Amino acid sequence: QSLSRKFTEWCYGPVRVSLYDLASVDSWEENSVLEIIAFHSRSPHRHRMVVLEPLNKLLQA
Amino acid sequence: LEIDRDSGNPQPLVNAQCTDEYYRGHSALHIAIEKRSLQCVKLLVENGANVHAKACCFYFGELPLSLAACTKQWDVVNYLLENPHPAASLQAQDSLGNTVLHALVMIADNSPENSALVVRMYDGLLQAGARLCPNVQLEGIPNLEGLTPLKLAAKEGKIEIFKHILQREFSAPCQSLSRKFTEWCYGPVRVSLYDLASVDSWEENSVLEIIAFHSRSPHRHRMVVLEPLNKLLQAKWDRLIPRFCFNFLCYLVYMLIFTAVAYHQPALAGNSMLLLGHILILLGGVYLLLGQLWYFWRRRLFIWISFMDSYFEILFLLQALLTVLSQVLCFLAIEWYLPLLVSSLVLGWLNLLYYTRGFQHTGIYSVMIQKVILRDLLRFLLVYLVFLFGFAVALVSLSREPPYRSILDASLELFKFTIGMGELAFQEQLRFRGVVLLLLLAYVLLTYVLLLNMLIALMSETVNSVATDSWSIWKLQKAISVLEMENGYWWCRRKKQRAGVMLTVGTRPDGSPDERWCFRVGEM
Amino acid sequence: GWLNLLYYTRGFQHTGIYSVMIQKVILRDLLRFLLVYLVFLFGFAVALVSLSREPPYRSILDASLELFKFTIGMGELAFQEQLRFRGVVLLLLLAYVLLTYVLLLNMLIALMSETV
Repeated sequence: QSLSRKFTEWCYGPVRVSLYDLASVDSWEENSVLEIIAFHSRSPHRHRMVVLEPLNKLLQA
Repeated sequence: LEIDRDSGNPQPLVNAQCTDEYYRGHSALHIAIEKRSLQCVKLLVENGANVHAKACCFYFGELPLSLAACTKQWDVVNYLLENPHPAASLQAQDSLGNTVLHALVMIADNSPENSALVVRMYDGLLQAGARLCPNVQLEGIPNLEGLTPLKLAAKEGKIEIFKHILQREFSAPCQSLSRKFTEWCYGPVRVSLYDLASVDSWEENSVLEIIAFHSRSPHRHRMVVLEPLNKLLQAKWDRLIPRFCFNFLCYLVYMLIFTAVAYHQPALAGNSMLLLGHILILLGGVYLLLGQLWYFWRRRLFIWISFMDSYFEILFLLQALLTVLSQVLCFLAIEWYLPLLVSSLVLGWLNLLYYTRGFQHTGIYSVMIQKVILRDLLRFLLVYLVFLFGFAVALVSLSREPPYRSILDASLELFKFTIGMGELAFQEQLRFRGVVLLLLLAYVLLTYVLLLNMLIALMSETVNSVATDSWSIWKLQKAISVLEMENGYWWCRRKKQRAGVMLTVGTRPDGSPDERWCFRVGEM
Repeated sequence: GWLNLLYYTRGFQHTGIYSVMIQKVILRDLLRFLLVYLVFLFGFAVALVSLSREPPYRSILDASLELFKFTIGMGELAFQEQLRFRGVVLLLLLAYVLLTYVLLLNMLIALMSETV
């Protein structure tokens, strides 16, 4: 099931210093998850979704 | 392991140092602990692996013992205690100087789950070393900046464990030699004695003296709310008032004088008392400016993020300097003096309301308000200003061919719409009248929606309310004052204030330690 | 006497409740407020009078009025180079305006929170 990879890994930490797989989220290649949610997405409330961690880390960066 | 052992190598593979910036010099031993493997760790030790190291991370663990603590495993710490045979002396400190305890406190978080376990292990390690050392000072070892682990708690803005470390219960077997900072006697319900040691408020820099100034803080407003503090505080206050209200009164008098000196000042009793007036002003002025000056000195020019609490200090200073400057240019007979003077006046009074700090309890809300409200109002005022400026140049430009002309003037005619003395009159005079009036109408609408926005905004801010957090905000607001009036005037009205504050002598000769010196609480 | 009358609301209507609870907290807070307002306005009064001390904007009471009318919004704020320190005078009363504003705001929210 780690071939599916679950979009996660971990190493070199007492508490979970983790690696994330930015694949369809890669923000350049074609239209990213970000690029979707940003514009194309219709939404009752999109304001929530960018609050997700693997995003806002990237974003702030 | 037996293989590397058999190699008889100069440095076994445990002497390996992990690379910098992530875990610097971190042992495979440290890695083992990180992996939470008891057995193989016990073996590494049995392999002759060593304690003293540098691991860097964000869990500093320079004493692997401390690493274990961070991982929250007793078995392993007791294993250090036993294994191989020796222990890791807690008395040992790291490059930061931070002892294991200090470390615990460092990592001590808000999260009351994690916080709780940390407490458990903290007291546990306390009694451990106290049962094993058994006699030496486990606490009181200066950190990098010299700090008791408690002091360290303060500066680091630690909270829950501060509560714990403050109010403790140890007692048996010898754990009452640690004393847990508590006792009890002569009550149906717990009439208790407290040990004010590093909290003593005079000796060196007390826990109070730390939290007051030196402490950086997300929120310090909480910490003074702790019982063994605020009892002391309130006491000190009761103790301290008459001097306070006196000082107040003096100030007030001074203002009266200042005022009269201004008002009865002509376009230039009698000339005698006139010169008296000016001189008296000069005396007050020099006094204050001195006072507040060495106040800053005493702060070593400490970077004031305390602005929120400290603005009054500044206002005094600024006032003072303006006053004396005024009289300077009085004697020198400079053109502009009375403007500076009266500025110092108006400001002076406005400064007064400082002494509300003590008298009334709605002062609390006045301040909490003062904080958030001033922040939000600044943010607001900038934008207001800017676009009004835009409209200013607009109107002036269209007017540029009676006179509605002067930019400043135009901006006034436009400002008076926000205090509602404004105009809005239409006249075909201008010949683009249509657009001009249309424009300022846009202005009106716009500044309105703006004020509305602000009003609601800050309204929401206090809608979400921590309530008695404000109460506490007031409490410490008062505390700073008390700690300041703690010592005299190095404006040298009275330069030396005594260290005359102190605590009751302790009644406790438990075991080999024969005494303490402490404080009294009650009931509950 | 008339102002006394509304006592007999005590009985008739049930929103009298909120009128009173209000009456309690609101009066307390408003007093606390009114003192401070008063005091610093007084400060500004002597300021303006002093700078005016060389038509007549002179009488202290009068000056304080011309300054009070800014809180019910009939106030002035007019600039004139007449005074010759005009710059600072107007600058000053402007400070006044700003200040009394932030004050009322403070109060408004304060008691608002109280009933929140």
